[PDB]
Amino acid sequence: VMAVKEEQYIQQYKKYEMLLNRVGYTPKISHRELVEMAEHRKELDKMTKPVLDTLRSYQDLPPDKALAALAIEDKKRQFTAAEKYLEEVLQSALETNDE
Amino acid sequence: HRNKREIVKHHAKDVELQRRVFVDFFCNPERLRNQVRELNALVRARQASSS
Amino acid sequence: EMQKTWLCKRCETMNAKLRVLENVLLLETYTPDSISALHNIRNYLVEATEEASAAYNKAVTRLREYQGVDPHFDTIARQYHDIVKKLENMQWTIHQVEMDLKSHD
Amino acid sequence: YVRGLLDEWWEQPASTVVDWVTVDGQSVAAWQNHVKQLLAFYDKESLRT
Amino acid sequence: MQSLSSSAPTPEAILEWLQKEMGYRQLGPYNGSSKSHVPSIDAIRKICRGNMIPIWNFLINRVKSEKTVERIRRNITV
Amino acid sequence: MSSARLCSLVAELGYEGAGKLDPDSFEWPFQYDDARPILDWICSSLRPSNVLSLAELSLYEQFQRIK
Repeated sequence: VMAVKEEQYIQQYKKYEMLLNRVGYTPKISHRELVEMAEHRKELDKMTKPVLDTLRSYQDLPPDKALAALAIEDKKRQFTAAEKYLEEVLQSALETNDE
Repeated sequence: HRNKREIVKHHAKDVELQRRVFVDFFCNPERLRNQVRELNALVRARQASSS
Repeated sequence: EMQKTWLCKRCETMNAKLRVLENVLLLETYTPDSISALHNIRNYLVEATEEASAAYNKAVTRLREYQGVDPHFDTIARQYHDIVKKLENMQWTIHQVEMDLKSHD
Repeated sequence: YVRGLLDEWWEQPASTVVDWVTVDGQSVAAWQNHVKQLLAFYDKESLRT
Repeated sequence: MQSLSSSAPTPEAILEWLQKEMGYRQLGPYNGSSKSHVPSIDAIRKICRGNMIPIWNFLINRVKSEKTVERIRRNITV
Repeated sequence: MSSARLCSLVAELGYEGAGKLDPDSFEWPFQYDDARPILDWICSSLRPSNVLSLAELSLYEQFQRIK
C-alpha cells in the first residue's frame, strides 16, 4: 500500500515555502478599496433611501409646481450627480469587483 | 482524479448528447433568441456531470 | 527498537505535513477578488472615489433645496397636503453628512 | 494559521480536491458555450437553413 | 494611495475627500455644535487634520476610513 | 509593513507617487520598494519590523520546551 501511495505523503515537503500566505491581506489591501468603489455605489444608492419618501413628495411637484419642477427636482440629483462625472471610471474598476 | 478530471472531458459531449436528442426538440427554435443566453439553459446538465 | 527510527521517521513528517498545508487557505480566500487588485493597475480608480467624493459637500445644497417652494407660495395653497410628506426631508442633511461622504468614504 | 487545517485533510482524504475540478470547469462553462456551439448551434442551422 | 491621487481626487473634493474619513466620527459630537451643521464642517474640514493625520494620506485606496477602519489600521502590521 | 503607510504620505505629494500606481495592490512589500533609504534609516525601521516578524516567529519559541 505504501509502494506508490507515499507520493502524496512525500509531496508534503515541496510545499514548505508556502508560509508566505500572510500576503493574503495584500489583495485585501487593494481589492477591498476596489470593491469599496462598489461599496460606494450602494452608499451612492443611500442618497435616495431617505429620499425614496421624498419622491412621493417630488411626484406631487410637476402637477402643481410645474415650472418649479426644474429647480427643486434636479437639485436633489445635484448630490447624486456630484459623483457621476468620475463615476464611469469608478464603474470601470468596481466591475472587476461586481461584474 | 482519474474520473473526476476525466468527467470534465465527458460533459464536453454529455451535456450535448441528451441536449440534442430531446432538449433541442424544444430549444432549436429557442436558440434563435438563445444564441447568447443558452449557458443558463446549459447549467442543468453541466453540474450533473460534476458528480 | 526500530520505532525510534521508523515509527519516528514520521516524527519529522507529521511536523511538516501538518504545517505546510496550514498557510494555504488564507491566500486562496482573496484570489477571486484579486482581479480588481491586478486587472486595475492603472484602473485603481479608487482614486475616482475621491474624484467623485463631491457627493458630500452638496449637503449644504440640501439645506436650500426645498426652498424653491417659497417663491411659488400660491402653488401649495391648492396643494396643502404635499408639505406633510416634505417635513421628514428638511433635516436629513444634518445626518446626510455622515452618509453623503460615506457615499465615498 | 488554522485556515489551512482542512488542507491537510485535503491530502489523504482528498475527495474535495478532486471534487472542485469541475466547478472551475463550471466557471468556464461560458467558455464551454463555444464547445456547446459546435453541436448545439449546428442545430440552429437545421431550422435556419 | 498615490499616482493619480493629488491631481483629480484631492482638489475638487477638498471639502469632501479629506474630511470624509471622520465625517461619521465628528457628525454627532463636533459637526453639530454650530448652527450651520454642514457649513461648519467646511471650517471643521481644516481642524479634521489635527485630530487625525494618517488616513488623509490613504488617498486613492484606503482613505475611506468610514468603512476601511478595520483596514486602515491593519496596514500598519498585517 | 508600517513603511506602506509611509508611501501613503505620498498622497498629498501625488505627482511624485506616479510610480507608486501598481504597488496600490502590492502594499505589504513596500519595504523593498523603499530599499534605497533602508541603509540610511535602518535604525528607525529596525524596531517595527522586528516585533512585527516576532508575531509569526513566536510560535517557534516554545519548541525548546492476601495469599
